[PDB]
Amino acid sequence: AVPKRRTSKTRKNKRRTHFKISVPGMTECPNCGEYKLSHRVCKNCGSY
Amino acid sequence: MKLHELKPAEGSRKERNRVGRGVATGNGKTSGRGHKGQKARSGGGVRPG
Amino acid sequence: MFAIIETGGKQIKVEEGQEIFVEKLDVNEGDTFTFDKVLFVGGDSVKVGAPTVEGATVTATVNKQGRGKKITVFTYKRRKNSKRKKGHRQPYTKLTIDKINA
Amino acid sequence: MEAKAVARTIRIAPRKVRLVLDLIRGKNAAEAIAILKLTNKASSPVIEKVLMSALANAEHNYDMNTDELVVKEAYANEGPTLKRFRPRAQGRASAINKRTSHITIVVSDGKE
Amino acid sequence: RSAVSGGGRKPWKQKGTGRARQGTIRAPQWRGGGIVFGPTPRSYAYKMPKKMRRLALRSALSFKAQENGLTVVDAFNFEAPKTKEFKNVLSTLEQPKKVLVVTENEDVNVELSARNIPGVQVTTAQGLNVLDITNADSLVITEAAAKKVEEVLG
Amino acid sequence: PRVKGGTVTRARRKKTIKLAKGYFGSKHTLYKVAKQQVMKSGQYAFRDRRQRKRDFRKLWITRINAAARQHEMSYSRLMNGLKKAGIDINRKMLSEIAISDEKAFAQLVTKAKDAL
Amino acid sequence: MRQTFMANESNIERKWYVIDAEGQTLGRLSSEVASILRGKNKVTYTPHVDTGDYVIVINASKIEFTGNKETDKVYYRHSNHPGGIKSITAGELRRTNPERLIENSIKGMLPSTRLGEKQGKKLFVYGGAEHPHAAQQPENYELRG
RNA sequence: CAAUGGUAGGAGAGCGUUCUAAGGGCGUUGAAGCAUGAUCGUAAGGACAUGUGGAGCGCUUAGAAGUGAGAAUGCCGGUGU
RNA sequence: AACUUGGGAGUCAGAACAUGGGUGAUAAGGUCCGUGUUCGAAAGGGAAACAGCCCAGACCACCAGCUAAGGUCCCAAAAUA
RNA sequence: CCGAUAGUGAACCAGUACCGUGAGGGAAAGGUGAAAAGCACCCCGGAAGGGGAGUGAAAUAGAACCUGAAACCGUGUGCUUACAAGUAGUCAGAGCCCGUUAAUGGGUGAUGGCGUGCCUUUUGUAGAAUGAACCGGCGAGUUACGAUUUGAUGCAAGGUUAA
Ligand SMILES: [Mg+2]
Ligand SMILES: [Mg+2]
Ligand SMILES: [Mg+2]
Ligand SMILES: [Mg+2]
Repeated sequence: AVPKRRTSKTRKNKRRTHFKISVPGMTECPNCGEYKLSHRVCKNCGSY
Repeated sequence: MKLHELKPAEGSRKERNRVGRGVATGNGKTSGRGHKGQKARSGGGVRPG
Repeated sequence: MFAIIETGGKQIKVEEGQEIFVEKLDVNEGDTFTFDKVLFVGGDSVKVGAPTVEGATVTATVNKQGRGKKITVFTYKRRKNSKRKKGHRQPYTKLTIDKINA
Repeated sequence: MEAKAVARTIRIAPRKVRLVLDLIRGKNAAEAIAILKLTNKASSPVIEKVLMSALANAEHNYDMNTDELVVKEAYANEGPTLKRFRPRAQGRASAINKRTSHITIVVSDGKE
Repeated sequence: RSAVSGGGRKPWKQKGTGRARQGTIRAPQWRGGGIVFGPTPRSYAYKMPKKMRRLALRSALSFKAQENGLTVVDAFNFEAPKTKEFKNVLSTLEQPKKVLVVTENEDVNVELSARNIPGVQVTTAQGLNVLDITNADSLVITEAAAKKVEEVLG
Repeated sequence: PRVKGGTVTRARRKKTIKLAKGYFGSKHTLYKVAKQQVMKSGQYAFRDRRQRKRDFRKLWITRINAAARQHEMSYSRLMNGLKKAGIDINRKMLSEIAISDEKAFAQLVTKAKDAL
Repeated sequence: MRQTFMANESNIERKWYVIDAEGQTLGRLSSEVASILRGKNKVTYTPHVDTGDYVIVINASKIEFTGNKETDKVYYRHSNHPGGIKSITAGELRRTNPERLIENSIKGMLPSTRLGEKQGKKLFVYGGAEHPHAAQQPENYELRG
């Protein structure tokens, strides 16, 4: 139950290929033109 | 003879044998003492006689 | 058209106008070296010499007598504390052919 | 041409800051700001401020107006780590490396 | 390993810990530990047979006479110490930058005069030594010192 | 006088790291493994400088054997025939004659077929 | 490193050859076909590039066998499962799926290198006089053995 | 003309590091270090050019040694997985 | 080549094959002797791979040539002699 | 004789942090510049930071401050790679980029041939025997006195001094 050997830099960088953050679901707000998250209330204006 | 060109008498001096410095010297690992036994230990050997 | 010559310990196929590399010779820069050991003159007129084709010589200008690139011989035997590093550089000659005979 | 802005010894481990910077690499200034302000991660407020400084730097020092700016390149690399310990079981102590980050952002007009 | 401060306690037990067995924090492999076989206070001087010491002074002096670097002057007669004057004596005698001046017995004024000329050492006829004759490219011996050096060394 | 081993280890290790230029992964940045791989490389090179001589020899054999059967005659008989005729041309050269000058190869094959 | 020609893909010309398997023993045809598609008959042979020709075998059901390996000469093959051994005799292949018989006898005569696979893919074995490759204009080849 | 695989091991010749004596030199018009390079010798290794660097350091001969590290579950310090 | 004298050693765990014997069970990759060889301290070719078997001792090149043991339909150089 | 892993344990408020009930044990830590000239103002920021301007020969000399290597972590990209069985090299070689300490040149490498790390210990180890995570530094036949032998050097029926 211990690592029998090192994980080389190649293996490391390989495993984390799919480890990333997604760009937010952002759309432009119709009253102010600033971006907002879709289905959420704009925090700059306060609309829909 | 000048002090900056001096030479020692031919064959009068010889560089001593440093032991335990690399394999290429021929006395590298065991320092010429074989592998094991008293001879291979520090302060080893046996009393004469 | 193409001649085959025997120099040093090997054979080379040659047509006038080419640069070649052979073992070291004893001639100097810019000189002319003529080979007398020709074994086959081919192309439009073929002459197959039994051992050698009698008469056909091959003359070439000499240039750039030099030393090959340094191959570094290294060998070791594991666990036996034994190794050897030597360096080597074969000498050679650059010859340019300028004429052929038949 | 290029405006610079750097934040040093930020108290966030560099593996964690780089996850957010892998989004604003090569995007426009407005879109980049909208990403940061809406990405719900810890490093995001601290980067939105390094970007802000660069952009201000651009306007105040080069007359490089912000409507045409793009994060030319933006990265983060390690900083002076702070070493601490956690009292674990059976008298043994394990180490905790509180890391840091040297955040860099450069925005360009794409021009010369 | 005996003269480094402290270091008397076995740093940890011999078996059980997973560490290498150690016996003192002042062993040679340890940072801050005892030195194995380094320098010790000693002298470096040796001796040679007496006759060989004499053939070496003569050989240096004979070498000097071969290279034409032996100027016998009659006397020196300096009455007060003045360095400009000894420098003059040497330049009018055309002596190289490095010269060894030999007086008969101690000549106080000749000595006080050549102490500062850079490249000149003053020696009595009995205090002649090989390292000094061999560095010097030229010699300047008083006739009385020259007869004394012939008597002593042969 | 003490002497500290600075600036002697650096160069020696660097001129092996540099000499391992282009090896996979960690074999081109660490001395302790770069040295082993360079040793092994030298050993392999020393063997291959011999192996090459025979690999190319059998390459010429295969080419000559292919060329001979276009004339309904096998390599063994071909070489035996040239030995009988007195012809001394290397396998290297015969391989090149076969590639370049078909007429000439045919002609010397006949001179060897007739040396039966 | 003086003057040995090396073939490269700018100068390799591969031709097509229909070999008929009627009345030919398996090994003595498969070995020759393997030599063909390996390219060992090209005077311009080169070990590290795929010189060599295409081969279409066409009858592939008129193969004859020496001795009585009609019932013997069972081929084995495993599915990497426990107890997953499956075997089949040569006659059953010769009547059912005879194309695989020859396509497996020849590929066993080539190396297992990548060149080996790309060379074995140059083989098209069909079990009946007609071949669907008339567009590649295949010249007939006669077995030298 | 002959010889040249080699371990315990014997013999010989050498390459390098610090310091000292002397001689002769180089250095803010840029020393030592550091980095790069496709250079030289049979090897230990030696130069050259270009960058960083901001003061010491080479060469010849000879002397002395805290003189050469890859392994000791080595010690200290950094950084990994 | 050999011997004599002197300076310096390492070695006192051997191994397998072939052959003559003991021991065991005309057992063992057993054990103890004798006599070669090899490995140890030996790379190279053959024996699929395989310290001890067969052939043969590597000073360093070469994209030259001849052979030993083993081989010549394909993998794989050579006889579908 | 040593130059900051050395030399005192201690170049620096060191027998001090610290540890132990106590005897006791016992560290780690020097270097901006010539001069503090130690960055007036402006800009983003709550601040830490930064970016200009200015000081200075130099500010990747800005106070954690001389030089600043390697492990290690990133950001670009020239060449490669998604049918392959790999002690990771060598040897043979196309294609594609580049151009030097100009020499029969540098980078990458489709595809073929050969090829089970190193040390220790052993009759024998790829060994699943042992040892090392990786980089760096430190880390082991020396000195005193006496004997013996060899080389060298005096001078020789004599040679040599010790305190
Ligand atoms: Mg507790
Ligand atoms: Mg192991
Ligand atoms: Mg394993
Ligand atoms: Mg371990």
